[PDB]
Amino acid sequence: ALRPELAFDHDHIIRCLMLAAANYPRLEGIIVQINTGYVASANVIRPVSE
Amino acid sequence: MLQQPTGGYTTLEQFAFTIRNDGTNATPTQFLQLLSYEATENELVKKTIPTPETHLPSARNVPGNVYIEDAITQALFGISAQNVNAHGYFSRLSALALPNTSARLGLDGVIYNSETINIPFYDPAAVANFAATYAKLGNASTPRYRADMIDIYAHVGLELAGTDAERAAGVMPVKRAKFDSWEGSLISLSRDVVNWKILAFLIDLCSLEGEALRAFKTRNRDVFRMMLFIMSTAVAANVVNRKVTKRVDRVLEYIGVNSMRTAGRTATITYDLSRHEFAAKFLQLTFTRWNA
Amino acid sequence: RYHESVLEIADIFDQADFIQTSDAVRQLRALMPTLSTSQIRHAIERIAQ
Repeated sequence: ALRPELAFDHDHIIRCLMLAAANYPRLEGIIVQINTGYVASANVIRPVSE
Repeated sequence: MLQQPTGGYTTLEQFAFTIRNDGTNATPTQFLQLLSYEATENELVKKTIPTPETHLPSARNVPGNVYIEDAITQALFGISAQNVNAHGYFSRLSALALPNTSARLGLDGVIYNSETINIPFYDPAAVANFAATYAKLGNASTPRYRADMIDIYAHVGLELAGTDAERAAGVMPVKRAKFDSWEGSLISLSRDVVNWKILAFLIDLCSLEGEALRAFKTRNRDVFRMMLFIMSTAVAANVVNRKVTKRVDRVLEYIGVNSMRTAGRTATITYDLSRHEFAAKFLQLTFTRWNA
Repeated sequence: RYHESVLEIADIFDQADFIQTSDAVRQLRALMPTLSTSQIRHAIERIAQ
């Protein structure tokens, strides 16, 4: 079933992530935040009080 | 009435089949010359075609003039054809199969119930021969009579890509077709084929016998190959472009393998399941006749 | 006795895959004043703005 949008350009995206990784210090944190939110959403681990 | 030529109606220049090649007129054979194949690890063996059912749709009376040629060509080659399996048209085709019918097949490909003298029509014996088989297109959808939609395509590939040695052997490697191409080449080709007066082709395929039928099969092999080519693009799993030296080469993987794809795509026409049933049935009849 | 002139990479390489631009970028660059790295950063920050 056709989705009328551009194809995800694997190559261009990886090149740009490289460029950003080499130039944009905030990048690491950004990606980490995604992952963090995911863990938080998976509800796998919570701190008990005792 | 048009008398059928000893070579068949396709000998007449009125019924000549042609396809634009990047917009200029050309015989189908010289389009098929542009085709090239890269074989893959998979193989197509051709299973014997089950013999078509003896049963015919009831020769029920219906109001109006059925446009059978456009129905078949649209079902096979048209963009998003609809109601391909609607019974009525075919009941009328079966009425053409009758020994002394009042129905006539116009060269327009319209079926007239009245004997309208103003409109030229094919010889009734010949159309009786043609309808006697092709009305079976009418029971494409009935579960008892559905044709294999998968294995039949081996034959398609064999009759398209297959080298004479492979066609003798009955097996060929599964192939990836390609040709230097213009934008929308597959759609434009399909448009060029959907306009064909194929009733002359099938009528000659049925009515002709012996040496005449054989000479017809050699003279027309490329036509049948263009039809098979349009169908194969409709069923090919994947179709793409390849930029090479400022020339796009269209690539269809794979010939002879029905993917049972139904979702429409830009590159080619597409068969809904009803279209798949129809094409499979059509291929069953047409190959049963072609291989005899 | 010579003739300085731009020669596009495309006239040399036969492989189109690795040639994205043409002489036009060189000409447009010739229009630009030579830029200190901070001026380059300023341009980029401006376009970003």
